[PDB]
Amino acid sequence: GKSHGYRSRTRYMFQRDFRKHGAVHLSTYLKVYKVGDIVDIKANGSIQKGMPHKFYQGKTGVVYNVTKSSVGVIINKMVGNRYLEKRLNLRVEHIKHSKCRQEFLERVKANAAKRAEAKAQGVAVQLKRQPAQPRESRIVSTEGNVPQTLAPVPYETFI
Amino acid sequence: AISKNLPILKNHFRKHWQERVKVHFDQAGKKVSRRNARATRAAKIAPRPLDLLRPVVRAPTVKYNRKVRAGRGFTLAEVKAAGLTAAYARTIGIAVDHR
Amino acid sequence: AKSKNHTAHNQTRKAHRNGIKKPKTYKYPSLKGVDPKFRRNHKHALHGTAKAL
Amino acid sequence: GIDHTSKQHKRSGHRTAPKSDNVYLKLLVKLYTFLARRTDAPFNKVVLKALFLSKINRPPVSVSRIARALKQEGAANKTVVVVGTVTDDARIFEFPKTTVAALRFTAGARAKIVKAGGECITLDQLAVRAPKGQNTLILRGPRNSREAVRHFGMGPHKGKAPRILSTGRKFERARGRRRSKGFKV
Amino acid sequence: PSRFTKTRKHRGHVSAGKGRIGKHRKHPGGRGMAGGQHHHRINMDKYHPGYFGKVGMRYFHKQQAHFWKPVLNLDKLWTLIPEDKRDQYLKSASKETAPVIDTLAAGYGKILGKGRIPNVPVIVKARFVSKLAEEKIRAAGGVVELIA
RNA sequence: GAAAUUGUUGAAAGGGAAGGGCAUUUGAUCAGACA
RNA sequence: GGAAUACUGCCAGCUGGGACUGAGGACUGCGACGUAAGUCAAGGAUGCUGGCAUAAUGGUUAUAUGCCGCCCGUCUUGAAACACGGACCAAGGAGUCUAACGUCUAUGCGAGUGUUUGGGUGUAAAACCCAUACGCGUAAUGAAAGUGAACGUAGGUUGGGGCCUCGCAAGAGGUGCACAAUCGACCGAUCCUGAUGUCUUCGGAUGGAUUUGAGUAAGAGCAUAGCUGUUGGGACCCGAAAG
RNA sequence: GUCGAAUUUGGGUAUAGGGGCGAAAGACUAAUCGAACCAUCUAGUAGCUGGUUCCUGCCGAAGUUUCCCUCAGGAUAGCAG
RNA sequence: AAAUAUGUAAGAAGUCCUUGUUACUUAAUUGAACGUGGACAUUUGAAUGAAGAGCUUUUAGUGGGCCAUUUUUGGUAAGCAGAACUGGCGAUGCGGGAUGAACCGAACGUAGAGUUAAGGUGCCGGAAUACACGCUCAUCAGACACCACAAAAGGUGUUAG
RNA sequence: GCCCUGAAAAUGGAUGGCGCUCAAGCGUGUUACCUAUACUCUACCGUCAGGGUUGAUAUGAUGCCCUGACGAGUAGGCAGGCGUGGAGGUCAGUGACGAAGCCUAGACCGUAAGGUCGGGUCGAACGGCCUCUAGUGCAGAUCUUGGUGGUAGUAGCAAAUA
RNA sequence: AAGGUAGCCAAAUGCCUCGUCAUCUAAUUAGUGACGCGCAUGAAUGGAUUAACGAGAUUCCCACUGUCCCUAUCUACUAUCUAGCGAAACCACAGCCAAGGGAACGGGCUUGGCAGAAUCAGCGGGGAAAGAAGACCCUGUUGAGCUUGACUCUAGU
RNA sequence: GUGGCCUAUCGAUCCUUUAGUCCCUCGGAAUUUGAGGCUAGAGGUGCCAGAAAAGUUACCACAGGGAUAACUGGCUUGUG
RNA sequence: GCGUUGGAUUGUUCACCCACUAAUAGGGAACGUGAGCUGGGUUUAGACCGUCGUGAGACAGGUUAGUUUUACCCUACUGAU
Ligand SMILES: [Cl-]
Ligand SMILES: [Cl-]
Ligand SMILES: [Cl-]
Ligand SMILES: [Cl-]
Ligand SMILES: [Cl-]
Ligand SMILES: [Cl-]
Ligand SMILES: [Cl-]
Ligand SMILES: [Cl-]
Ligand SMILES: [Mg+2]
Ligand SMILES: [Mg+2]
Ligand SMILES: [Mg+2]
Ligand SMILES: [Mg+2]
Ligand SMILES: [Mg+2]
Ligand SMILES: [Mg+2]
Ligand SMILES: [Mg+2]
Ligand SMILES: [Mg+2]
Ligand SMILES: [Mg+2]
Ligand SMILES: [Mg+2]
Ligand SMILES: [Mg+2]
Ligand SMILES: [Mg+2]
Ligand SMILES: [Mg+2]
Ligand SMILES: [Mg+2]
Ligand SMILES: [Mg+2]
Ligand SMILES: [Mg+2]
Ligand SMILES: [Mg+2]
Ligand SMILES: [Mg+2]
Ligand SMILES: [Mg+2]
Ligand SMILES: [Mg+2]
Ligand SMILES: [Mg+2]
Ligand SMILES: [Mg+2]
Ligand SMILES: [Mg+2]
Ligand SMILES: [Mg+2]
Ligand SMILES: [Mg+2]
Ligand SMILES: [Mg+2]
Ligand SMILES: [Mg+2]
Ligand SMILES: [Mg+2]
Ligand SMILES: [Mg+2]
Ligand SMILES: [Mg+2]
Ligand SMILES: [Mg+2]
Ligand SMILES: [Mg+2]
Ligand SMILES: [Mg+2]
Ligand SMILES: [Mg+2]
Ligand SMILES: [Mg+2]
Ligand SMILES: [Mg+2]
Ligand SMILES: [Mg+2]
Ligand SMILES: [Mg+2]
Ligand SMILES: [Mg+2]
Ligand SMILES: [Mg+2]
Ligand SMILES: [Mg+2]
Ligand SMILES: [Mg+2]
Ligand SMILES: [Mg+2]
Ligand SMILES: [Mg+2]
Ligand SMILES: [Mg+2]
Ligand SMILES: [Mg+2]
Ligand SMILES: [Mg+2]
Ligand SMILES: [Mg+2]
Ligand SMILES: [Mg+2]
Ligand SMILES: [Mg+2]
Ligand SMILES: [Mg+2]
Ligand SMILES: [Mg+2]
Ligand SMILES: [Mg+2]
Ligand SMILES: [Mg+2]
Ligand SMILES: [Mg+2]
Ligand SMILES: [Mg+2]
Ligand SMILES: [Mg+2]
Repeated sequence: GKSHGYRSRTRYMFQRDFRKHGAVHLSTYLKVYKVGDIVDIKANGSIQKGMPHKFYQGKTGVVYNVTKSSVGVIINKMVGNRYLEKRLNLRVEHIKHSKCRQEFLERVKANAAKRAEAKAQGVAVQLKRQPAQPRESRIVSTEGNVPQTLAPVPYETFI
Repeated sequence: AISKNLPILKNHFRKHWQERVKVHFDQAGKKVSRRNARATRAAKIAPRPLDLLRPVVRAPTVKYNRKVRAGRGFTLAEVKAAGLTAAYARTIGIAVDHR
Repeated sequence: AKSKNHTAHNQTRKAHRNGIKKPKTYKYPSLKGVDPKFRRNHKHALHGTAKAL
Repeated sequence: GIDHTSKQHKRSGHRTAPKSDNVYLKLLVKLYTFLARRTDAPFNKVVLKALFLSKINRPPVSVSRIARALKQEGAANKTVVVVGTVTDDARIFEFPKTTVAALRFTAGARAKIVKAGGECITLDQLAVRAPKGQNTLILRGPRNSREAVRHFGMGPHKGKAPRILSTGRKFERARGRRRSKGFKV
Repeated sequence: PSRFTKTRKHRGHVSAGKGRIGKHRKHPGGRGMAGGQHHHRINMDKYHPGYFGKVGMRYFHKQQAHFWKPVLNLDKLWTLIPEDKRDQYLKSASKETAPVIDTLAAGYGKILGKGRIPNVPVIVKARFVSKLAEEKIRAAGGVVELIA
């Protein structure tokens, strides 16, 4: 019959990296997680306790609870035609801080600095990002760069 | 035959209930006949009040013992204390209860 | 007689008629599953600051 | 052909007129339709829409609720407006001297307001006194205290009231409600 | 009335609203509460938890009159006094002239204390009373008399 | 004294069915305004 | 060395022929042309003229011609089917009523509500009037013995229509019902703590607990009527082999 | 085929429905027999076949999930008003 | 170690400063959580769109499906059996493929005028027996997707390389 | 590349047919032209949405009016209407000087369910509007009862000597 | 428990099988006589053999013949026509083909062939002709007859 | 450290029985046996969301099914 | 284009022999053809044997006996007005 065990189809997902087996480095256990931090989930195959289910591999959530060796993460899961909130009790070895927003905090700091320096001098602070714009006009010189003519090559075998 | 969120029903109609349906179409008719019966009885019986005198008794049970109502009849001791016999009282319009 | 066993055809189209709705977010979320010792002390911290204010 | 992003010929889903055939209620709707069109006062639009509500959407407002609202800071001399029925409440022993405008007053509610020195007026009298809702206070009754609401959303771990006829020991307290009988919800 | 039913609208539509495929048969699924544990289990486990099984202990020949005891809260206590006399007693809060309330005569068994009563002495006669209800009556200067 | 069905008389069409839709010709028949 | 032309593009350049359409019905607008009066192609057609005034136009009907058109109803992934019922016509012919209920809506009264079991009365199965009860609601929670809902402006926080103050406005401040999320308090159950006192085993004050309830926290219900839905009944109509 | 006999036949009489009768075919028991006919229970039940009667307007599907002696059926979620 | 699909973030429920509560935590007012008070407005934190957003009750029918492109399992194969994504038929007429449930175009209130789609313009049949450069002669030529079939191997037939 | 050999099936036969050979065939390029319930503009009907208008003295504020967009549909849902038997109210309604019914390739109104009129036949009752009520609408069910066809002046009306 | 004895046989009992040999014929899956490791013969579930008898099942021979080579002719009564009398089955609408596509075998649809009133006697190609809600097969939480240490009972004893 | 390094190794109602609390009830009032409740386990349903169940019909029956087999026809051509 | 046979055994299609012959080729037409026939076979109910089953009964094993209905209609065809 069919098999739908807890760790089914996880042959490669939970493997260690090549030449990266063994004990976990100490910086994993020294990081500090607080309620409200954004973390991403990546199960470590050598730690069988506090291991997330395979569905949450590669998912990002928000910490809501902090315990002795584990944290609680909030995950929104799409079930049917709606999203339901899932609460996971995961050990710290299976998570890490998310860099998707640490850079955003830098832009928040930079916006305030540019907002303040323009507060006394210039109107229209212009603190909004823009997408890539079409290129402006330019002049290309041929001094030492005379164009060289190219032609299609004939067919050859060279086997 | 169970569907949706509905209360459980207990309708007792698994017998030949349609053979024993009693509709009181004659409710108005019986009221007229009862009034006719009381009128004919009063004119026939005597100038007496058409009903016997009843005593006052305490209702039983802790739920109703706070009220008094009309009982069956006066006791033998109550009748004797009033100054007449039970045999004579029954013929004069007084209900007598011996128990 | 035999019949079809399983298919997910037309299921996504049904889900997009009224569904695919993100959850509504609330401030002051539920404290269910939070450490009981933290909640026990957090209750006393709120009582004290209410008296002060 | 047009690729439609939404349903066509869709009604607004809000009542534009009362469902009742009360001739006197229609007169009030006609009065406040005129006012809402030619006053640009937010009060008149609220009152007009409230006249379209059904019975369950207009819960009764007791006099005790009126007295509590008058205890608000700066609301002692405001006119209480209830689009519905004002009922009596004997649990309170002191009542202010306010003015109350409502569609209907019960016998107890009207007597209690008048005995305290106040007055009970209709909605058309309110319009003459306050055409733009000056110094008014709108009070609405509680909708979720209705008996039907407690059965809505029934299901596991929802904590709702089951739809049952007879309540007692032998009525839906067995397996499914306690751990000693199979499981608990 | 029959002229407002959907039967009049279904005239000339073959299936009369019951569908062509499923049809309207006699008793698909059984009669009454049939299949409550086999093919109607889901609709019974939800919407009706606790239906199957027995819980308590039996009571042979139960009489409901033994358990008659209507409850009255203190916030409704003054309603038992007629309205024409409430005003004088409220404004004449004093001893030696405390109104007497016979709760049993009004059809109640036990006095419960939920609301707040005026600070007026009242004599309350009842069969049963809760501990909190008695305290609030005495705090206003009243007394509780036990009757039977 | 209805229909199915039938007789007579009158009109019309008909080269292996008949019946129908849009448009106009031909025949028959008919209402409206003469302000 | 100097032009022309082709190709591509622009013109708030000019101008001829043909077809379809005329919606609206006092005035109001925006412009143009003029010193001005006024005029105009400027928020939708007017002017001039002829024939006929009846079967002439048109309607109806039969027929002809051009093109198109397979037999309806039904089950079905799929019917014109070599799938089933139907020769023709008239009349009859299939979701009804009842008991108990869910949602919604209308009406009366409202912490109450229900006159019609019965009584009174009558122009007599109608209409009119009425006592006491009873039903439901106003208290819940436990298997039960039982106990029984305010620390506080009937709590705090966040969002809230409307109203109030100021302001030309925008906005700011104040108050914030209903409703939504959350933290507390109160009542019952469960597990603990066990005060003053005692028929020395009774009594259970006080203070708690990732526990539990269809609760409290200025009541909302009762009655009647209607569509729709549910169950028992012959139960939308007709149909077994049987017992 | 048989034709003096285990022969053919009239009338009388006996055996009645889970019973009869059978030189035995499940044959016969009033054109009815691997359980007669008649009335009633009875409008017996049917997840199965057929049918289900006026017009216009607006919106508009599903053959997929879990459970069921569930596989021509229901409950449940979804889609629809 | 791709491509395509896939999680989160792009602010007022935010950032910054100062200091209030606690029985939790720390050697320690240390930290954690929740707050008081002050400052920062909508180029207030990318793009485009938004027949308005949010929410609740109740109930119908359905729970036999099938087809096409791409991915793909069993099978020699099948108009065979079974899955994945999307679009369709069923529930749908209309123009085209002679004819056809699914292909192409395009989806439909009643009319008038104009322009087109896919497909076509010798005649049937509305529209060039149009223009231009080549190729092909078959005693079983050929003629338009889905589609209604043809192969290996050959020819001093003819054409170009 | 094109053509040919390789290349055999049963009724007569199908580039759709005729037919077509510097094509009306094959590959490719450039223009003109034909026509869908699609697109553009206009009218009309309906639906939905956003608005204007109570002022008396002239009738519908569920009225009237302005603006924009939209229109496929089985199973199924909802809404507005048409028709039938009977009931309360009203039109002091119609009628032996002809009610009801029936016939009528005669007329008018409505998108439709239907409504109205004329003519013929006929002989005693019947209708509009506001409401109440249901044994209220048929093309089918090898439907029920009754009536009637094509088949068809057909099969046939020939054992038992006349 | 005993291992088929006396007998009998490709037998109405033998799968292989049209078994092998002999006989019968020009030619024999037939018939008969033998042979027997007999799938799976056998002794009152009776074995073997039997004169007579049989509308019983088979093979051959003689006579006989229209069974046939190979058909022909004659009689009566029909059919046929007339006078009188006068039904039924069946019927969605109907009735010419070829190919195509289509629910994969068309009277209708598409493209072609074609196509002239009204009819009589024959005829069995077609109308997937008519006669019956398939008796075969499967499905249904539909039956009945019969059987048995199926489940549960019961008269009797 | 709240069993086996991780991914499988298992079971409702009714009834019986055990453990706990020695608590609640037997409804005219009490004591002692007995019985019934409260909380947590065990006895098992493997068709494992869990009816208690042997055949035969060639004497056969009914409701249906081309959702499904025994002929043609169609697709396919391994095999021939 | 024109022909492709007569027989023994078998219900047989198939197969195998005898013989003649110029030759005794292979196939289709709803595995052509039952309102054209025939009914030997298969495939209802009777009966027998062998093997199997406790039994009722089973056997694509053998054996014997077992109802073959209707054309007058349309078209097609053959002739005839
Ligand atoms: Cl599908
Ligand atoms: Cl409707
Ligand atoms: Cl024509
Ligand atoms: Cl308790
Ligand atoms: Cl008898
Ligand atoms: Cl009409
Ligand atoms: Cl002839
Ligand atoms: Cl057997
Ligand atoms: Mg419909
Ligand atoms: Mg039907
Ligand atoms: Mg159904
Ligand atoms: Mg007559
Ligand atoms: Mg006639
Ligand atoms: Mg004309
Ligand atoms: Mg045609
Ligand atoms: Mg089929
Ligand atoms: Mg059809
Ligand atoms: Mg059928
Ligand atoms: Mg028929
Ligand atoms: Mg009728
Ligand atoms: Mg019956
Ligand atoms: Mg039985
Ligand atoms: Mg005899
Ligand atoms: Mg037999
Ligand atoms: Mg019936
Ligand atoms: Mg639509
Ligand atoms: Mg089961
Ligand atoms: Mg079916
Ligand atoms: Mg089905
Ligand atoms: Mg269907
Ligand atoms: Mg084609
Ligand atoms: Mg042309
Ligand atoms: Mg070309
Ligand atoms: Mg539509
Ligand atoms: Mg008349
Ligand atoms: Mg006529
Ligand atoms: Mg007369
Ligand atoms: Mg009827
Ligand atoms: Mg009829
Ligand atoms: Mg019909
Ligand atoms: Mg019939
Ligand atoms: Mg004849
Ligand atoms: Mg004869
Ligand atoms: Mg004779
Ligand atoms: Mg022999
Ligand atoms: Mg032998
Ligand atoms: Mg022996
Ligand atoms: Mg043909
Ligand atoms: Mg036919
Ligand atoms: Mg033709
Ligand atoms: Mg059948
Ligand atoms: Mg049958
Ligand atoms: Mg089943
Ligand atoms: Mg049985
Ligand atoms: Mg170990
Ligand atoms: Mg472990
Ligand atoms: Mg007792
Ligand atoms: Mg199961
Ligand atoms: Mg099939
Ligand atoms: Mg081969
Ligand atoms: Mg054949
Ligand atoms: Mg035959
Ligand atoms: Mg034949
Ligand atoms: Mg035979
Ligand atoms: Mg037999």
